[PDB]
Amino acid sequence: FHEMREPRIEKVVVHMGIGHANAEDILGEITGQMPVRTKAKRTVGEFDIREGDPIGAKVTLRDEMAEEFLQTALPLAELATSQFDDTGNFSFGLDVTVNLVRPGYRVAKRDKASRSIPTKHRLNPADAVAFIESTYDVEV
Amino acid sequence: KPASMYRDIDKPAYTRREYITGIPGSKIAQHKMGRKQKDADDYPVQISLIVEETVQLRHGSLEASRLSANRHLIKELGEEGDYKMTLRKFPHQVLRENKDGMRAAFGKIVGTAARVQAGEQLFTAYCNVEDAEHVKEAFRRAYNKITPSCRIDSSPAGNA
Amino acid sequence: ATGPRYKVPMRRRREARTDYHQRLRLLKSGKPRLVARKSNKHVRAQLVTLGPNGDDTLASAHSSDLAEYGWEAPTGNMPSAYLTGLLAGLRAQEAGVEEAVLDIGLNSPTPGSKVFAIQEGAIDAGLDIPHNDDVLADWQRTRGAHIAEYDEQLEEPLYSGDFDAADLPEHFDELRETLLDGDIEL
Amino acid sequence: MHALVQLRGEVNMHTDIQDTLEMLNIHHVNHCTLVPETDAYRGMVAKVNDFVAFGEPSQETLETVLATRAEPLEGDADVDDEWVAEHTDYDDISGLAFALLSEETTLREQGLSPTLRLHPPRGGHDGVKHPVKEGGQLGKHDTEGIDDLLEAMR
Amino acid sequence: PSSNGPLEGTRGKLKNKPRDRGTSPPQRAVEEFDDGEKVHLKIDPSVPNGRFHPRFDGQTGTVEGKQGDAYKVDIVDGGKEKTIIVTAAHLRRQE
RNA sequence: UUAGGCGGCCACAGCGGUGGGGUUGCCUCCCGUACCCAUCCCGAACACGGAAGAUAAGCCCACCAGCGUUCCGGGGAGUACUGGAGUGCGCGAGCCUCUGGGAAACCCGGUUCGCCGCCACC
RNA sequence: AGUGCAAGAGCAAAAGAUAGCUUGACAGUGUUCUUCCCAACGAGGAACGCUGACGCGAAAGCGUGGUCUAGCGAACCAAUU
RNA sequence: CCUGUCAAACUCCAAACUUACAGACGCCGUUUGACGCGGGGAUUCCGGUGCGCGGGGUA
Ligand SMILES: [Cl-]
Ligand SMILES: [Cl-]
Ligand SMILES: [Mg+2]
Ligand SMILES: [Mg+2]
Ligand SMILES: [Mg+2]
Ligand SMILES: [Mg+2]
Ligand SMILES: [Mg+2]
Ligand SMILES: [Mg+2]
Ligand SMILES: [Mg+2]
Ligand SMILES: [Mg+2]
Ligand SMILES: [Mg+2]
Ligand code: NA
Ligand code: NA
Ligand code: NA
Ligand code: NA
Ligand code: NA
Ligand code: NA
Repeated sequence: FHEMREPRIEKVVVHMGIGHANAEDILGEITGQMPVRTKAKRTVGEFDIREGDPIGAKVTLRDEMAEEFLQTALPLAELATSQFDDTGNFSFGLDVTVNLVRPGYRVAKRDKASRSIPTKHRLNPADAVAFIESTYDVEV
Repeated sequence: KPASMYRDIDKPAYTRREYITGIPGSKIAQHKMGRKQKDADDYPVQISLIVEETVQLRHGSLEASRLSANRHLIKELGEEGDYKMTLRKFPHQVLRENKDGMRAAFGKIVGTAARVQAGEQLFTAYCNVEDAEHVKEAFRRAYNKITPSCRIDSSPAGNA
Repeated sequence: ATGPRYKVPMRRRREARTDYHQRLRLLKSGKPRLVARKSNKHVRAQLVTLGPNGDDTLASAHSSDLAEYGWEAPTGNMPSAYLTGLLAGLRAQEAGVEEAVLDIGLNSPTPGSKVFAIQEGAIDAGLDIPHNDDVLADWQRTRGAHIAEYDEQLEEPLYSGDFDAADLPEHFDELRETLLDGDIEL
Repeated sequence: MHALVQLRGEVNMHTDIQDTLEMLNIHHVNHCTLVPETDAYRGMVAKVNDFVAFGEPSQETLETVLATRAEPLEGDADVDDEWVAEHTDYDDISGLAFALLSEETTLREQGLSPTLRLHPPRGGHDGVKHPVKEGGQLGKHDTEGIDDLLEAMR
Repeated sequence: PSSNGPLEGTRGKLKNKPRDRGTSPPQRAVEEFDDGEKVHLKIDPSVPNGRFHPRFDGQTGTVEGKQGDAYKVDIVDGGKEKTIIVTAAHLRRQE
C-alpha cells in the first residue's frame, strides 16, 4: 500500500531566465548534461520583440543526474513552507525546481489510455516536506 | 412631440446597441424609491399600477408619471416615509424620426420607450395599512401621465 | 460537464484509445484493417472489417496462444510479434481474407518496431498489405538475434524462468517453420 | 360515415379547399356526398369544414334522400327499390343505405353517381356565416341536425 | 438578399448546435449506397469536403452511380432535374 | 469480458464521490537500456528487453445524484403562439367565437453515475 | 486562442502551434452544381473525377493554392508558348 | 446571495407551418392519350384591391 505511494523525484529542471547565452556553459558543468535554448512568445517594449530567439536555457534532470545535483544544490538553499506547490513541488534559487510525484505518474504522461492522476493519489505539501525533509536537511 | 407618434407597438423590436448609435440618455431619474434598504416583504400592503393596454411609454412619460407619483408620497409620508415604490420597466426600445422627403427616410435616433403588455404592472408600491389611500392617490396621478387606462390593483391587503 | 453547451468527446476519445482522424484515412481504403496492438507482456493482431453495429473481427492471433504451437519463450518481443502476425495472417487466409491495411493505432511508426513486425508476418502468411520494406527490421532482429547477443553480455541469465541461458532464435525458425507447414491446426 | 353538403360557393374560396371539395366529388353548391370515416377522409372534411355542412345521417333520412336524389352513373333513371335491386348487391334502398352507413360499399361500386344533388333547404338554413355552435349551419352536426338539413333539402 | 453567394442565408442550416460541435464520426463518412437507393441530403456542418449547394439541403434524391468516392445523386429542383455530386458524410438512407 | 482488443450510438455515457479486486493467468503501474528506435536537453515520452515488487494510480466490478445531461409523471397549460372560417366586438391599437394544431420558463416527484456489436479469453 | 482581411460559419491526438521536408499555386481533359431557385443566358467560380507527371508519408492517404462564402472582364488587334 | 428589465442583425429551448421523397385513400389518364417530348404562333415585362405576414414612414 505504501511502496506504491511513497514520493520520488521525477525531474529537477534548472534554468536561467536571462533575456538576450554564455550561461549555457555553467549549467552543463553544474548539472552534467547539455542545456536547452529558451525562446519566447509575444513581443515586449523591453527590446524583447524577437518572438523566436534565445533568452534562457534549461536542463531537465532525472534519476541519479537529478539526485547527484540535489546532493549539493539543496545544501545551498533555506527551504521554506510557502515555497511549496499545491502538488508537492517546490522551486528555490539561477532557478532550480523539483517535481515530486507518486509511482504511477506514467498514467498521465504516456500516449495510450493516458489519464489524469486522481487527487487522492496526488501529492501534498505535507507529504512533500516529509519525503524531502527526510533527506539531510530541514523544512520551514 | 406627441406620444401619438410612438405609443403603438407596430415596429420591429429595435434595441441592439451594437448597431444603433447616438441613443439619447434616459430622463428616468431612478427606478427604486422610498426606503430601498428595506424589503418589499417587510410590508403588509402592496399595490401596483397595471397598464390595461399594450403600449409604448417614452422615457419622458415614465419619468413624469413616476415623478408625479413619488413626489406625492414624499409630500404625504415625508421625505423618508415608511414605504418603497418601484418602477419595474426600463425603456429598451429605441425611437426614430425622419427629420429629401420620403427619400432615404430611415429616421435618426430621437429617444427610447418601454414596451408594456396589457395586464402588466408598471409601478409597484409597498406601504403600511395606514398609507394605502396615499399610494393609491399617487398612482392615480401617475396614470394621468401615460397613454393607457390603468387599474390600481391591491395585492397583499385584506385589510379593507 | 459544465453546461448544456458543453461538448463531451466521443467516448473512445475520452478513453484515449481511438484516433478517429486516422481511423478515417484508414477506412477509406475499403480493405480490412490489420489491427496491430501491443501489451507489456503480449502482442495482438486482428483482422477487422466494418460492420452495421461496430467492427467485426474475422481473424486474430494473440502472442499467448502462440505456445499452443510450441512457443516456450516470452511473448512480447520481435520474434513473438512477427509470429503472432503470421499466425493471425494464416487464419485470415483461411477466412477468405486476402488483403488489408496496417492499422497501428496509437503506436509510433518507428522503423523496425513490432507493429511492422506483426506486419511482415501477416504479409508472409500470404496477405497483401501496402508496405515499405526498409521500415521493417532486418531478418535477424526479427529472429531475436538482438536478444541472444544481449545475453552474451551475460554474467547473469537474461531469462529468469528456465528457457535456456543463451536463448534460441532457432526456436523462432522452428516455430515459423511449423506454421508455414500445411498441417498445423489453425 | 358522414354526409357532406356544400353550402358555400367557390368564388373566393382557397383553391386547395376547392380541389378537396372536388376530390370529394362535389362541384356545386347544395350537392351532397357520403364519405367514409377514415384518417384521410377526416383530414379532407376538416379542411373543408368552413364551406360545408356534415354529420352522420339517420338510416331513415339517408333512405329518403337516396330514394329522392340518388342517380345512376348515367341517365335520369329513378333509384327506387326495384332499380336498387335490379342493379345493386341489395334488395332495396334500406339495404343499400344500411350498407353505406356501415361503410361496406359506395355509391360508385353500385353504379350510382357519387353525388346527391339536393334541392335548396325548404324554410332556409341557419346561415353560412356561423357554425352550428353559434346558430349557424356550417361545420359538424348531430344526427338530428344533419337530418333536419338533409330532409329539408329533400 | 444583399449579396448572392452560395452561403447567403445559411447561418442556420450550416451551423451545429453547440453539442454536435467538433469532428463527426467516421462511420457515416464511409457508408456505401447502391444505385436506386433513396438518400436524404443534409450537409454536415463539421465536414468541409464533399458538400453540395445549400439550396438542396432537405432534398431526398436517388443514388445513381458515383464519381471518385463521392456519389452522384439525382434530384428534382422544383420541376428541373439535377444531378448532385455529394459524399456519404452528407447523406443518410431514407427509412 | 477474475481485469482484454476493435468498435457503434457519441453526456442516459459528463463533473464529483464511496466501496471492492489480482502468486507462475489478463491489463497495468513496475524493472531495466546491448540492441531497432528516441529526446532542438532529459530511456520522462517514444522504442526496445524484461519480471524483483504492487493492487497505491489506471483499468474492471458494485454503488451514491450534489452539479451537468436524457426521458417520464403531475402542475404550469390546452395557457403563449398558430393553419382555416366569421355582416362577432372594439374609435382604434386590438380582441373574441368556431375548427385543426400546440409550446417555453419554472416547480414538485421519478429516471439517468451508459447502452449495444464483433473477436479473444477459466 | 489561433486560423491574412467583412460578416456569418468550420476546426483541438486539428483546419491551430512548432519543426522539417516539398513545389499539386503541376500539364491535359471532363462530369456536376453555380453564376441565372423554380426556368432559358456568357465570362467568372466551385465541387467531384479521369489521364500524365510529381511531393510527403510506414501506409491507408492527402495535395486540382490559402478552412468556407468576395478578390473580376467578350469580340477585334498585339505580344508571347 | 438577494432584487428590477430586454434583443431585426442573442439562443439552453421551441411551435403552428412550409417543404423533399415514399406508401395509402381520393381524384385523374389509358377511343376525351394524361405525365412527358419536339415544333409553329403569340400576347406580356405601367397593374390594382381585400385579407394574413410584413420593412420604411407621424401619417
Ligand atoms: Cl497498443
Ligand atoms: Cl450542388
Ligand atoms: Mg347524370
Ligand atoms: Mg321561402
Ligand atoms: Mg339567412
Ligand atoms: Mg434567420
Ligand atoms: Mg484499490
Ligand atoms: Mg481547401
Ligand atoms: Mg477594341
Ligand atoms: Mg503580352
Ligand atoms: Mg417560409
Ligand atoms: Na533554437
Ligand atoms: Na436629396
Ligand atoms: Na391614461
Ligand atoms: Na460534428
Ligand atoms: Na488497481
Ligand atoms: Na464557365
